This record gives sequence, C-alpha cells and structure tokens, in this order.
Amino acid sequence: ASPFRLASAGEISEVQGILRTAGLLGPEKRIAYLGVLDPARGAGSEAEDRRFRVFIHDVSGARPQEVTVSVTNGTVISAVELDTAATGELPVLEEEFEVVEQLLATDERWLKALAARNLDVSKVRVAPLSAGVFEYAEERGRRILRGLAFVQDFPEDSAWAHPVDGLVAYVDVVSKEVTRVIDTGVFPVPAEHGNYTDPELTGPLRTTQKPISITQPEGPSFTVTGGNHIEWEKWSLDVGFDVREGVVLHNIAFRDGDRLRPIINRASIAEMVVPYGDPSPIRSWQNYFDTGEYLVGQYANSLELGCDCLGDITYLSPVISDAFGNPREIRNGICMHEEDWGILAKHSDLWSGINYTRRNRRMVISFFTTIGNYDYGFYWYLYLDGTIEFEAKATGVVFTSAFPEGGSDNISQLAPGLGAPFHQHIFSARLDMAIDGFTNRVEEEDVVRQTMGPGNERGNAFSRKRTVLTRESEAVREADARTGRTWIISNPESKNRLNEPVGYKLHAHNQPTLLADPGSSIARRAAFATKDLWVTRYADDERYPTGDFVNQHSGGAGLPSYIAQDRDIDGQDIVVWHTFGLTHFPRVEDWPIMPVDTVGFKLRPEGFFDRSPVLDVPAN
Amino acid sequence: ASPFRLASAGEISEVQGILRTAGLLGPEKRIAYLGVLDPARGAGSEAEDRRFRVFIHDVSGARPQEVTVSVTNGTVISAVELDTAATGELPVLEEEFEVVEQLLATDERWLKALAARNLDVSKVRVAPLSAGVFEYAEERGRRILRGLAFVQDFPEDSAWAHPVDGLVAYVDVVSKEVTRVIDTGVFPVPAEHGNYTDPELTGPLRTTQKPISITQPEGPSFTVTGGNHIEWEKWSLDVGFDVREGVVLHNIAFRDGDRLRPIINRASIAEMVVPYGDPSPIRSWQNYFDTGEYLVGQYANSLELGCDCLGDITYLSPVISDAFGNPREIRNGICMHEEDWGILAKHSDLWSGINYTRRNRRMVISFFTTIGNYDYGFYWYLYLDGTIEFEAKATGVVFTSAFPEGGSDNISQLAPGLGAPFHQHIFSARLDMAIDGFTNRVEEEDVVRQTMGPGNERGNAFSRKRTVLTRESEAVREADARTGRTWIISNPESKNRLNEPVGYKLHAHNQPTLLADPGSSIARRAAFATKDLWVTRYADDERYPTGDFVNQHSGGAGLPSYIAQDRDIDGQDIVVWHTFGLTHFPRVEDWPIMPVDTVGFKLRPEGFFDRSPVLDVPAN
Ligand code: R9A
Ligand code: R9A
Ligand SMILES: [Cu+2]
Ligand SMILES: [Cu+2]
Ligand code: NA
Ligand code: NA
Repeated sequence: ASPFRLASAGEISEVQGILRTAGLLGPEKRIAYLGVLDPARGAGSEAEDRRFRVFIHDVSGARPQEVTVSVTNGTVISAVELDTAATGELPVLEEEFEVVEQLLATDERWLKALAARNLDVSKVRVAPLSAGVFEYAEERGRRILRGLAFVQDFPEDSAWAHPVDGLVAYVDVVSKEVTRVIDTGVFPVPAEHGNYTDPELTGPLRTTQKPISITQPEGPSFTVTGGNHIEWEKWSLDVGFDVREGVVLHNIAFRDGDRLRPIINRASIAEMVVPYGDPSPIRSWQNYFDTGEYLVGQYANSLELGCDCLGDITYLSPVISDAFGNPREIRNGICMHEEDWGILAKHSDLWSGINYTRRNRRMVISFFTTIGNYDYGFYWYLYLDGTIEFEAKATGVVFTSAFPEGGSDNISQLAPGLGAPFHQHIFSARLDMAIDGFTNRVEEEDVVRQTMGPGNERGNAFSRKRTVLTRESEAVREADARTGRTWIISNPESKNRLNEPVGYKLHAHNQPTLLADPGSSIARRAAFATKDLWVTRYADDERYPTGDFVNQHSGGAGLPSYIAQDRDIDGQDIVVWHTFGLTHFPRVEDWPIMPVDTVGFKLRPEGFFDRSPVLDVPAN
Repeated sequence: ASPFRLASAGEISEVQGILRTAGLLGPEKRIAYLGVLDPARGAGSEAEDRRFRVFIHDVSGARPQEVTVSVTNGTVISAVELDTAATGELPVLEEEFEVVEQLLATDERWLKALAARNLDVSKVRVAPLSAGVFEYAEERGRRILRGLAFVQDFPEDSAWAHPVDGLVAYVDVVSKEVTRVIDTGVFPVPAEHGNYTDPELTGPLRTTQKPISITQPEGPSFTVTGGNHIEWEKWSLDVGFDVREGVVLHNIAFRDGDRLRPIINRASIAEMVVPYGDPSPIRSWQNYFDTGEYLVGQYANSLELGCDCLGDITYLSPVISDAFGNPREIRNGICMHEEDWGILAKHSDLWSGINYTRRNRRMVISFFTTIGNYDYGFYWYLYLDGTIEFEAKATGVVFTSAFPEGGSDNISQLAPGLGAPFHQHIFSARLDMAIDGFTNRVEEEDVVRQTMGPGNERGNAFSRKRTVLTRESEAVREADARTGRTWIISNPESKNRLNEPVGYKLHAHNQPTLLADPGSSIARRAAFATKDLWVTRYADDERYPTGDFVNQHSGGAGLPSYIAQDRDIDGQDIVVWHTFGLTHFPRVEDWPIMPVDTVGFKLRPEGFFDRSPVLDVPAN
C-alpha cells in the first residue's frame, strides 16, 4: 500500500487508457517520457493519489504536450502544449536512433563523402547524437540529431575502432530531412580491429583464476516488503526507479533505539553530462546529457547472476512505458545485496587486556546502463556505521576520432591512427535532505590554520570554522581541498545528548568541475557543473539542475534560475545538489574496452548519534 | 634462496651470536632496532650477503651504537658510537613503557597531584609518550618520556574514558628519575565508562546479521614460494617485513607477455606522524611518530581467521628480535588473500550485438598494529588492470582530554566532560620507482583550461600540461585538486608501441597536509608532512623522511637535507615520497571506539601497456 511503490505494468497500461480516453494518445502520438510523481509534502494523512507525468511527442509535427494523469482516479489532471523552441525539445526517442543512419544512406552529399573515403555505405554505422544549441538558426524548434560515422567491417565488428573523421551530418528526425552534411577533409580511417572477444587480440585466456564463492546460507540480512521497501541493519528506505534518473532512493532513515530518524527524503542522480574538449568542428558540439537527453533508466541492462552481481542477490524488475504507452519490464534491472566491508572497529588494549574486533558490511543498490559506446554503473551504499555513499563506475568503449598527424593538445592516441578526444563525465546528485526531519540548514566547514604566538606558543594549534548558508544567493559553493572543505547538513531544532545540532557531513572527492570556457554553450546549458555544491529551498517543480527539457535547450532553466529566488534555507526544507565528475584523458589501457574508473561522494554522521551506532554489532 | 626472503629465527639468533662474540652485546645492552638490509644495487651477480642493521642501547648510561653485521659471513661490518644529543635518541623500548607509571607512583609531586583529585594511585595508568624537542635544555642527550594519566576503575575498564587533565610528568627512563611534574589545575575526570563490551552500553546485541561465507573451493589463485615470493595474475613481488616500517613490498613487477616488467623496486610507509592541535601545555608537545619513534612492525597484531581477515587467507609470521637479540615470531602477523572487486569492464554494443562483462579482483597484503589507544591497518592492493593502491584504516580509541567549560576551538566533546583534541594522522609512502627499470623521471600533470577564441570558437577545448622535475631542488611539490594535478613516473628510454614513454600516474586524495605553524618544532621534525610530493635521487642511506633517529631529534636530517644535494632526477634512479593523511576533528560517533576511517593513494598505468592488460581475463 506504499505510495512510494514502484510503478506496475497495470498502472502504465492505465495511464495509456486514460490518455486514450481523453483524446491525447492517438496513433500519431508517442510517449517520450513517463514516470510516477512523488507524493506531495504532508500527503501521508490523505489517501493515495498515484499521479504520473507524461511527455507526449507527435510524429506528424504537431506540438508536444506535458500531461499529468491521476491513475487512481482515472483522470487527466492537466495537459499543456509545449513550445519547444522556448522550453526545449522532448528527450530523444529510442525509435529515432536508427533514423539518422537510414536517412543518410540515400543522401547524395553523404554518399559523396563516403565514396571519397572508399567506404561501403552498407558498412557505415551512424551514431544518433544529441545536437545541443549552437549557431544554426534553422534548428530552433526542430528535433535535430547529429550523426558521426564509424565503419563496421562485419556484423560482429566493433565499429568504434574505425571512426570516420572529418565528416558530420545534421538530420531533422520529424520531417525526415538531412539539413547539413559537413566534410572538412578525409582522414585515414583507423584500420586495426578492437574486437575484445577475438582470440587473435586477447591471446589465450587465463587459466589462473580460481573460483571465489560468495554465499549466504541463511539468506540475506535485509528484507523486502511492498515490492521495494528495504529494511537492513537499522536502515529503512524505498527503492524507486524512474526512466530518466534511474534508481532513486526515497525515505532513507535509520532506527536509533525506538525512533525511526529520517536522514534523506530523496536521493538521485538528477543529471549527468559528458562534455568533449576537442575543438574540431566535427566534435566541438558534442555534449551528452545521458540522464536529461537520453534517459538512463530506459537503457538499464538486465543484470546476470554471478556475472554482473555476485553473491546472494535480490533483484527488482522495474516497469517502464514503451513509445505507445505499453508496459515493458526491465528484467533484473536493479541489484540488491549486502557485502562484507572489512574491519569496522578494532582495538587491543594494553591496560584492560580486552581485544576487540568487529566486521563492517554495506547494503548495495545498483543498476547499469548503456548509452551508445558508454556503460555506467550507479551504486548506492549504506554502511553499518550510518555512512551513505554513491559511486559511479564508468566503462564501455571510448568515443574515438582520428589521431591527427603531428599530434593533438585535445586528443590522445590509442592505437595507430586512432584518437580519443578528451572529455569529462559530470554528475549532479540531488539530495533532498531530511536530517531528523525537514527543518535543515547547511554549513561550509573549513580547516583553520593558526599562527604561532600568544595562546599558541608552540605553533601547533589548528581549528575549523563553519559558515551557515542562510539564503540561496550565498549557497553556490566551490571545493577547497587544501583547507579540507566539507559541508554539514544539520537540523537546528534537533539536538544530540551533548546539546549540539544533529548533522551529516558531505565529503566530496574534489575532482575538477566543468572545464569549458564560461561563455560557451555548454557552460550555460550545464551551469550546475561549474560549481561543486548548490543549496536550494525545496519546490515540487525543481527536479533537475538542467530543467525538465534539456534536449536542444539553451540556458534559462535549472539551478541558476532556481537560486535567483533567493529563498531562506536557514532551517527550512532544503535540497543539496552536488556536482562531481571524472576528467578523462584516455590512455592506451582504455582501448579496446575500458577498465572501470570511479567517482562519487559520501555523507557521514556528524553528531547525529549520541555515541557510535555500531556498539551492538556482534562478534564473529 | 632469495636475498629478499624474510628474516628467519636462525638469522636473528646468529646476529645475537655475532654481536656477543664481538663484545657488543653484554648484559647491559638492549636491541632497540634490528632489521635486514636490502641488497645493494647490482648485487644479483654476486653471491648473497645477508646484512643486518642494529641499534644497541645501554641501560647503564653508556653511548648507544649503530652496528651492521654480515650474518652470512659471521662478521661485524661496522660499529659506531652514537652521540644522541646530535643525531637523535634510539626508538622507544617496549620495556620502557611500564617505567613511567612505576616511577611516578612513588614521586611526591605526582602523589600530591593525584591526591588533589582524589584519585587512588593504584588506579592511575600512565601513558608513556614520546617527548619530542621543546624548551627543556636538560633533556638534550637524555632519554625522556612524558606521562599523561588516565583512571582505570577496575582491571577491565577502558582508561581512555577517564583522562586526568591539567597534569603531565616528564621522566628520565635511564637514570630512572622524574624530571618535572606540571600541574596547571584540576579538571573534572570524566565519569561515564567507555566499555564497548559492557551490555549496559551496547544494549542487546543484534541478531539480524545473517552469515556471509567467502570460500575458494580450489584454493587461492596466488602462489607463495621461498617463504614470501608472491605470484598472482601476472604480478610478481616479495613481501618483506621490518620492525620499523612493517610490511614492505619489494620487486613489484608485471608479466606482460613473455617479459617481466619492473614497476616499483621498494614500497613502504617510511613514516607516520600524529600531530595534536590542542594548545594546552598538557598536550601541546604531543606528536607521535608511530613508525619512527615506536616501530609499528613491533606491535603488529596476530590476526585471527574469519575475524580480522575473511576468506581463504594465507598468513606470514614474521620474526623480529626482542630486546636481548632472541627471535620472537609474530604469528599470523601478515594477511594475504585475493578478493572479488566488482565489475572490471562491461559493454553491451548495439551494432555488434555483443554483450561483454568481466569481473575484477585484487590481491590484498595487510597487517594491523596497535600503538597505545591507536590501531591502524596497512593494506596494499594489486589489481588485475595494473593498478597499485595503498590504504590505511584508522580505528582504536580516540586520545582524550577534559572538555573545557565554555567549549574549545581545538577539542571536540564526546561525552559529558570528555574531550578529544584535534589531530592529524599523516603518512609518508616511500616509492623507490623502477618503471621498466631504474631510468625514471617524474612529471607534474595539470589540467589546462582554454579561452574561447581563435582555434576554440565554441569555448569547449581543454588540455593538459606536463612539467618534468629535472633536479631535486624543483621536486618538492604541492597538491592542486582544482586543476586535477597528478604526477607521472615514466621511463624516457622505454617506449610503448605508440612511441610514448611508458609510465604510471600517481593519484593522490589531496587531503590537507601538516597544519602546524611553519616555525613550530613539529613543522621542522616532520618537514616531509608539509608538502604532498618529494622526489629524490636514490641513495642507500636515505631510508626515512625523518632520518634514522627520530626520537627527541630536532630538524637537520631527512628529506630537506637530502634534496639540498640538488641531484639529477631526469632519467635516473629515483624515489618518490608521497605525504597523505587524515585531519581528525573527533565526532561523538567515534566514541567509545572509533569506526574505521581511511586514507591512501594509488598509481595507475599510463601508457605502460600497449592496450588493456585484461583482455585475456575469462568470462564468468
Ligand atoms: C550519446 N552517444 C555518444 C551515443 C553514441 C552512439 C549511440 C547512441 O545512442 C544511444 C543508444 C542506446 C543504448 C543502446 C540501445 C538500447 C537497447 C535497445 C536495443 C537495440 C538497439 C539497437 C540495435 C539492436 C537492439 N537490440 Ru537487437 N539490435 C540490433 C541492432 C541495433 N535488434 C533490435 C531490433 C531488430 C533486430 C535486432 C537484432 C537482431 C539480431 C541480433 C540482435 N538484435 N536484440 C533483439 C532481440 C534480443 C536481443 C537483442 C540484442 C542484444 C544485444 C544487442 C542488441 N540486440 C535490442 C535492444 C548514443
Ligand atoms: C603513542 N601513544 C599515544 C601511546 C599511548 C599509550 C601507550 C603507548 O605505548 C605504546 C604501547 C604499544 C602497544 C601495546 C602493547 C604492545 C604489546 C605488548 C604486550 C603488553 C603490553 C602492556 C601490557 C600487557 C601486554 N601483554 Ru598482557 N599486558 C598486561 C598489561 C600491560 N601481560 C604482560 C606482561 C605481564 C603480564 C601480562 C598479562 C597478565 C594478564 C592478562 C594479560 N596480560 N598478556 C600476557 C599473555 C598473553 C596475552 C596477553 C595480553 C593480551 C592482550 C593484552 C594484554 N596482554 C602482552 C603484550 C603509546
Ligand atoms: Cu571517459
Ligand atoms: Cu584520529
Ligand atoms: Na529537504
Ligand atoms: Na628508483
């Protein structure tokens, strides 16, 4: 009966039914996004109203609509026609992916370009890539994808080994017209294959790995009820799933004695962007908002046992809508398991004679998605000691180009003639905080060095300072690793036994933020990515740091517009938005398939508890 | 037959025998340090000469000696009398620990101080703490320990809950005299117990944790030969152990096809210091060089199976000397196991139809040591993909004080009246590099932002720059997290298939370095801790960043003196010294026993290999 339960197949077909009955889902309509809305604040008292939000595209060229449906009541709550030139195009549709290659294959300009390179059109794959917003005035209000070409020598060949540089095309996927074909000159198409299952390249497979077996003879220590409610080692939460954000955690709380204490109301990765740093006009427009433009949840992998997820795994199989409003299950799309995490606490005391050791564990909730060449794992971790962590695991195949004769300041060489343009992968975690409830505030904490002198005659003292962020105008913050900067979210009305406000401290990795010039299109479209930490006052319509419609949408929406309201955040219902990412200068070791690299953040209790919360963990 | 084999009990008793025969180890002599020396450069050609270095203390007050013995040849190579006022006192002896409490228990000043606080002397434990170098001229050339008092209410009580603030004593442990007793005034001795095995404090232990079983039905994938030579998944190394440094890795190399390629010649934690940031005269002298002053290897725990180390564990049991030169085994003092490390690489390709997933693993080599209240785990990790990592796990019981009425800028409150002074734990990793051999150099790599303009019209380009550190005077470097600063160690004479020098990139955590005023005693004694990265030219006598004798030793030795030589490091046999640490403002959650916190660093291949080194890893 939980209002935070996953969407069921039945609910999706019912949204379809309601939209049809209302005249909003005829044969020319396509669902570009569909997801359940979270309950309103204070809704617990009233009965359930399961509401769904839908973006409806029209293949005949009519204006799309944003629609909210009550599936409980069988009604349309609201429907509004969108002006996409103003507020943004709808997310890329799965069905549009094939269209770029298909249209290009009979375009005379494209064919001339392929013929100049002696490339068989039947062997040329075209990546359907988001277009962004640049200088092409004809694209405003049109659904455009840009195409970069890669040669596939045979059906099982990795096309990424054979980029066709110097060539890019722009296509209108609604009118089905090729708008531009740009050919800046021929580059050699790299010839070596990148087939990482071919014995010629791998050599003989290792026979040296002996089995590791991880089992739980009594089953897992967590329970799942109501489909998605998890209880594990004092933690309580609901695991949601949304086609845009992927796995979303709701109602993260910790049972401290007899009281269920909220910590985070909602945690998600609300955006991720991959800006490229190659100034070639073939790629200088490239910025993939995997979450906002493509919808990472839609491409979640079905995860195989003993392969993607090892141990005693409990799976969830979230349901999403296809383009027509029919439910589609992502079988085994979410993994849940607990795992050992080494030593938790240890002391061998000389005076008491007591030797004490306890083991740590973490609950893991994850999914893996594939967006073209990229594959990303999204992992949430809950630890015995109250720590909450996120980790992103980046792998897949690097996006390639030619490697220029004479080298490049913006591209690395992977193989003979084969380049990998420099890029970043930058995430935004949206943390709707509820430290002991909704009345929260954020302080920035810096280490403070002290001068040798009176009060500090030996020059050993050091301290720290905390600055409360009182209003949104003061809440756009940068990292300072040198001063050990962190941010504490506390509840000023909830004190621990030592009369101090309870809190959690956010520890960032302090990786570089968005590198692009601040006057670039990407600095405006991904403004969030220019600063490490933002704090807003909660509002129901402030969901994504880039706004609701990212595809081909200029600046104007998202975090910079939210904070202009300059609202009170000092003891209020607030949301922390943390930017973190990887800056990738690809190495030869990343080719032909990339070993995982990671980035993330964590939050640790900071006077939240009255003493260690793991004193009751048993030995051995 | 390996010259890198662990010291045997037989070798230690033979050093004892040689020293005795030579007249250097009579009844008043005590061994304060004993360890095997590494083979000289180019020694492989010649037959083994196992040499041991020994620091010999004299309990009658005679000058100590530094002695080198050839155990192979049964000879004393060299013996030199030390002037400790100049070059430093010998490491603290285990036998001196009890002496501080014992002497103080019949000192009238100490007894007066305890009586003023109504404390039974039989219940007062005294910590034997390193003294450092301050303003007390009488201490120069004398072996001093300082004592801080903690009340133990009964034999099994945790004394750390009951610090006796406002009181400190200084003791000469050779002449066995109390030099000073300082009483700045009474503070309340905190009364709450910190007994983390007492059911009153823990409450009922959890019954919710179900077993996790980790087994290897065919045994481990690594082999051990010659006692300490490890071969695992293309890696090759020797696991050494030294009473000062603890676990030391030698000859880390990777088998790439048919060639065994060196990476690191020697890896160790060559120092660790814990500076305290409380300006109270009771603690303002407190800086524990756990490695240099106490010898972390000497206090390595015997690690219990399924408790400290989980899985299919192979143990080593290193042998050290006691104070008289008799061998003592640390049973199960080193853990070795491999463990699963999630996904290694993954891609689901739309064009080829090939779905590919591979699992990662790491080899773990660790030990755990206890120094008073502190317990530290030292972990070395080798990954399938060529990554090398170190991690330190800090736990134990926090060092306590009174919490002042009216608060403190330098102490946090843990419990009523109970304080925890702010401090850091700072490590120095000494990495004697051998990237494809000994001809190495280091570059500092920064991300480079680019301005929108000609050549970069869209303002998206970014790049990087590398600066070769050519001489030691230019090789003292600081972190810059904002610019993504790393350091690459390469071999300029060994190129990969793309004609680029092979390399490894060091990724630091960029935590704060030493906070103390640069004119303090600790900034001089722990000068290494003020900068993130140092590079020296290799020399056999440059072992520790603080020199050979740290105890009561001023500046004058260590890294600052080594780099003054301004030697060539551009394509030479070099050593990287990386400073990294934790800055600890204790939280209520750290009490009464601290959950593990971590810090470390890693090195990843950077064009070392000609493509991914894990293409030959099998499925499932
Ligand atoms: C942003 N960037 C840089 C980017 C760069 C490049 C691309 C891009 O776009 C985003 C892509 C989203 C993630 C990536 C796409 C998201 C998933 C959508 C999906 C699918 C898609 C595309 C396919 C395909 C598929 N299949 Ru498949 N197959 C073949 C050829 C092309 N298939 C589909 C339709 C018709 C025929 C087939 C077919 C025929 C024989 C063998 C395999 N297939 N298929 C069918 C049945 C069972 C299993 C499969 C299967 C299994 C693995 C791979 C392909 N197919 C399943 C699901 C973005
Ligand atoms: C730098 N800082 C901040 C610092 C702060 C505070 C202290 C300090 O100093 C560094 C300490 C080094 C690590 C810390 C010290 C390094 C280890 C040296 C060791 C031992 C040491 C001190 C003991 C003791 C010991 N024992 Ru234990 N015992 C009792 C009382 C005090 N013992 C030793 C001698 C005589 C009698 C006993 C005895 C009697 C009954 C029960 C237990 N003991 N002992 C004996 C046999 C078997 C097992 C034990 C045993 C097991 C656990 C704890 C104690 N004993 C074993 C090893 C440094
Ligand atoms: Cu990347
Ligand atoms: Cu600490
Ligand atoms: Na909130
Ligand atoms: Na070297």
